[PDB]
Amino acid sequence: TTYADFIASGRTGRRASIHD
Amino acid sequence: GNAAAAKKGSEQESVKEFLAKAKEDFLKKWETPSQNTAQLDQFDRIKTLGTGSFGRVMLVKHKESGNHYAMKILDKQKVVKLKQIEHTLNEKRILQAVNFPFLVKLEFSFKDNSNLYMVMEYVAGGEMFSHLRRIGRFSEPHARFYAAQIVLTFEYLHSLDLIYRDLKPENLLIDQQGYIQVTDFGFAKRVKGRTWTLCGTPEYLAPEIILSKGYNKAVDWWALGVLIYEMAAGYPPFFADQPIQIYEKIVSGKVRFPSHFSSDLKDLLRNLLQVDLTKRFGNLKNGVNDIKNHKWFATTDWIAIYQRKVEAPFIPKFKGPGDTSNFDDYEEEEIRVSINEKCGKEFTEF
Ligand SMILES: *C(=O)CCCCCCCCCCCCC
Repeated sequence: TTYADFIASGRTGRRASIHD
Repeated sequence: GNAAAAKKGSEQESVKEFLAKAKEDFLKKWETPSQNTAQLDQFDRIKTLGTGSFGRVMLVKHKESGNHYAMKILDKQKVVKLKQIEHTLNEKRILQAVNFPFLVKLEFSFKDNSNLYMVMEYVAGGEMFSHLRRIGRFSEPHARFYAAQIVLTFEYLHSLDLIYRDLKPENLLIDQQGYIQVTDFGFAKRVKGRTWTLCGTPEYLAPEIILSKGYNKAVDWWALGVLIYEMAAGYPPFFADQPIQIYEKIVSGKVRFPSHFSSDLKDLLRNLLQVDLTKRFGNLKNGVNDIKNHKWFATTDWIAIYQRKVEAPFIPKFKGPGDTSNFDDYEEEEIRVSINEKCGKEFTEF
């Protein structure tokens, strides 16, 4: 399932803001 | 608000009057910003509530009053090295000038030899992010309640020529009344034309940011589409292990919806997650009214939301003043203040 794929991904924790 | 409740359109003159007065208030503070309204020794540092590349946020206690606050501490040398001077100056100038029920209030600001300090109202309920991940996903009425507050907040911010540029559950705090408090104005900017800075959070970036085209306030409306999707689904519309893979999904012009999403929700999201700028809701001739008049928001009393009269989906647990139960633990580090002034000229107006 998409949910399972998300939970198994490396981006379920707090996501840092980005800038160049 | 009764007038609005009776028929749609009879409040258009009243909303216009509200925002006009709001702009007058904002511009007075925008043109002559407050400076140096507190000092470090007036606070007791309790616990870190969040961290970043060039600073941290700490729960502090105001010694004289006993009131608790969230103090954002930024390392001036870090800011300069990461080329974030203007952004940081933007953040403080905007925060001291704004006033809206769904924005976290800046109470004090000051600087010393090493750091910049922004003292905010403490919102003990924690980030929406934490509650969302734990619960899994919000129901549509739950998500709608939060979405409505963002719509009104963006209507306010955009009217002042402000672009927010960092909408995500991590930046949304839940207060004691269960209502949203928007925090972190690090990428906020007052701009009338288009702008070009690549900034934000990968999952929430509009295609025109990614494609280096130049963009306007429509990116905040795209970000709202992402937020509503993530709240209702439990995962964002575009996710992967690496940012590169995420950007490719965003620009493809393709989104898949969970089967439990209502027809109304799917339609709104197609209109918000629209790659074509001349078709994206919030960016058309009627602007924010296309969103507020959408079928998904049919049950939403917009004035009641603003007045905070609507019953919240949930009230966070509160263990009294100074409780940090709704926030995760972070590594604590001593705040060091140098005997030499760092980057004085760069931050003169702070
Ligand atoms: C009721 O129908 C009378 C109309 C007056 C409405 C003014 C109340 C404040 C408007 C809140 C909307 C927020 C705009 C960002």
